[PDB]
Amino acid sequence: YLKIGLIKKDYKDLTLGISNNLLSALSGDYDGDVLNIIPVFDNKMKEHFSLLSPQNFLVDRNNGRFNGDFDLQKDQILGIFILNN
Amino acid sequence: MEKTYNLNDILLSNEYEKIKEDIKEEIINDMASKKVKYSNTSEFAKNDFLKDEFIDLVVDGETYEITYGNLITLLIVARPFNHFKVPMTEDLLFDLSD
Amino acid sequence: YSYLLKSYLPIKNILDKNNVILQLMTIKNAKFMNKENKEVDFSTDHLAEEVLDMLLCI
Amino acid sequence: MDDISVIKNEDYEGSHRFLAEELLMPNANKTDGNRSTMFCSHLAQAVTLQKAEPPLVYTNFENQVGKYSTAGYRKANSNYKVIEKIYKNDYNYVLIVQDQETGEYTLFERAECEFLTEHYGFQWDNDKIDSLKKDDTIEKDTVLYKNTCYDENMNFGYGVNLNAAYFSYKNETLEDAIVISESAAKKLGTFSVNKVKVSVNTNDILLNLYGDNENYKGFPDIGEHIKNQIIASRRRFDYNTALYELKNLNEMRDSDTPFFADGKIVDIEIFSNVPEEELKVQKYNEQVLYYINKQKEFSNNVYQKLKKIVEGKDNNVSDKLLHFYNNCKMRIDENISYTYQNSKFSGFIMEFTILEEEPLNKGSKITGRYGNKGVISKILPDDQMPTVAEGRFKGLKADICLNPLGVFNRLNPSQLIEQELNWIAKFIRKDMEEAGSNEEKVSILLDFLNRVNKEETELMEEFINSLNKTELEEFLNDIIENGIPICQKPFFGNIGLDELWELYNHYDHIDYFKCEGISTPLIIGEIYMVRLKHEPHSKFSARSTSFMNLRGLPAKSKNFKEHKDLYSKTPVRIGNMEISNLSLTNEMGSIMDMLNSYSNNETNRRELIMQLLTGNPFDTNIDLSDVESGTSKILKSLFTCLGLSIDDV
Repeated sequence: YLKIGLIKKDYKDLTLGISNNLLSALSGDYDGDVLNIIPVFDNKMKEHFSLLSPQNFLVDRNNGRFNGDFDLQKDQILGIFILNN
Repeated sequence: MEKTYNLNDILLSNEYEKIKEDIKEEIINDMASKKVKYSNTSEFAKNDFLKDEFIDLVVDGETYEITYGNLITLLIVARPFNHFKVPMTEDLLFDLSD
Repeated sequence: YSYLLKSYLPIKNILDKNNVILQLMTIKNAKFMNKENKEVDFSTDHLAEEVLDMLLCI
Repeated sequence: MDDISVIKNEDYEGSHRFLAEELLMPNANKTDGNRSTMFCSHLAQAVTLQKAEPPLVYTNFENQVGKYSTAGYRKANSNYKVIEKIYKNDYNYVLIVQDQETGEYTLFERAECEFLTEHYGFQWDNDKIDSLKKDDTIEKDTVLYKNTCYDENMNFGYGVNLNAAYFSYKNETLEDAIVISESAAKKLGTFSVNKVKVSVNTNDILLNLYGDNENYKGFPDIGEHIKNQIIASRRRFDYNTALYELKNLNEMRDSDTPFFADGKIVDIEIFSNVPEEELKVQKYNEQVLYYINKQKEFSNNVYQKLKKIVEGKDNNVSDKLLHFYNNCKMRIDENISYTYQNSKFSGFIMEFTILEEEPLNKGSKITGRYGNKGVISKILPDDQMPTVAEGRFKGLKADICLNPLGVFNRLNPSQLIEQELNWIAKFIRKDMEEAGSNEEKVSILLDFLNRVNKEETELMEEFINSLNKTELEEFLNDIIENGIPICQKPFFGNIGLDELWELYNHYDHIDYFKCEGISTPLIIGEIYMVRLKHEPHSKFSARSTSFMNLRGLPAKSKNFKEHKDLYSKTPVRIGNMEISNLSLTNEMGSIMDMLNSYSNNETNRRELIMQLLTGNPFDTNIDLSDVESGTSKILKSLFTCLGLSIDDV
């Protein structure tokens, strides 16, 4: 359950700009495969489907701990490692 | 780099965001200015970056020696204490290198 | 009517020659009785003026 | 097992008979099988490039592939003499020729573009056939028209050569993504051709989308370009609605049917079953009458001019020429009737060929020759990219930047090899430029080549010795600026790790480039890049409300194929697994409301559309009815016919 924050200003550009940390939860990569978008209109439906928001998936349901799928990807890991070590 | 930083004071102050950004800008500009040298041997070359330099951090009245990049990462990871106005607790600390 | 035909000029070649819808509407005069069972009579020229002005006011 | 024991390495020595597609891949010895399979698929997924260049690092088997593929060039196998030239359009004409040896008569047609399927096609270089006039001579081997993939000397290149670097650009290269400069984006542009048919009947009339008050044109002329992305629009004409709807025929109305396409017209063909006199009456279809008369005049010309050739008993006419003459004679013959899909059509049918140049966009896929697939993440200004500011190579910028994380894990070392060889080639070219003696230049070049591929060194020695001094100077200069060709055959003759070790230890001066603002000294070098067919326009779809099926449930329509719609408007399916995943939210009522309002129930759909159309735009709260869904009705009827009825306990 995601939120639109920007409308792209170019008619030629037709690509959903998704955050990198979202890749692991989707179990997907930038191979060009198409993702499906279903807009949610009703406010009650918004509060009901908010359980699929990234915040609710931050807590890994197996261990009750932080989900590593929403943590840093390997490139971000390289950056942070260079910075701190 | 100011050699000493007070963690809880930066976290509670309303100047926390600009301090984080200033540290970030200093680190990235210094990295852009310098060039990395590879010895390709057991010995390691003398590469001096702003991230590698050590600093002293005052947390709950105790001094911990950490790197500058460790400091900026710790400030990023310590957003809850600026949001809730609660002092940083020493048990909520770890090895930022690992 | 000429100013109106200038706007309808493209369709005049085929469609208007078979039937002028504007003139067909203008010429149609049917019996008119009010709900109070009272009939009315009016000249075709006044109706034609108002029909032209209605088609122009669009 | 021991079956593989039959494979003898000695038998396949100096042999490339086992390689097929892989022949176009340099250093195929070093790439893994998976990346090679990806390359074989990419060769099919490749698109024609307007600025195609021969590969800097090549296998020399590429020109053979270009020659034996017959779809790009045309060769007049025998010696011919141009009998005549007749013009259908300024972009399309026809050449009637005669074999000087056999005496048979044959035909050659020209056009600006060729269409393969869907929106895929390419432009032509018709300069050789356009130079030909009446009574000219065509030789036994002559390229009458060629694709952009082939250059002037028939060298074949399926992609461009781009300066690349392995770099992490603001995490925009995560997984596998490419950031490319605008200047490099210009070189990665392709053609898009579409054959769109608009059918007009006596009921519908065209709209004056193109032109002024004096000139009525419903569709662009041959040379004109498309405006507002609409080839034409048609209105159904009925005498009851004619008084108000037919007025203002120049502007669009909600009742009109529009047809979408973008580019430049290059050929229009109109097939009319209407009597020509009625078209002469109609002003709105005057342009159709003009093009109809143009086609009829072209056919009259071909009849008048080729009757003697076709009907001469002591003459031989090719079957193509005979069929062409017969078709034109049928078109000029009286009582001719055209059928589409085995059905006599009312009115006429217009077929447009539209050609445009589509450039590189975000989401478009470009790959190398070693299975290195990539999706263009950002197209950035060429200044806002790694620039080197140390040494002789100052001012050089990276055309593309690739992900460096898992280059080893992908088991494709040939990428790095090609980059390294073009990188050292840069230094060789600079050393050549600094020298003022031509002999010194050829000495440096032969040294580097002998270090890489010895056979190319011998061939270049022969080629240089055969050249005139002015031709040798041109050769040297263009090599200095454009680049040096290096040959790395796929399996035998490639440069291994030890050869690169020798090359790196000999040229002691060569070292990593230090770039502005970047701490890590990196290497930039030219590698080959090809463009894949998959693109953001390929699978884009956006449906709000579209045609409903006979069962009252949403379903796809052929409108996008007929160019009646701009985007697909194709409905997504919510799978059973998707329902299971959505069931994580225990609000089954909201999921059922979603499915009912979007698909199953008509009343809920109408209510949703009305709430969104009128009310508060920023706060949308809907109340839905509990009327049974149409899917439930279909289920009830089917089970009733079975003899069973589901009833709640």
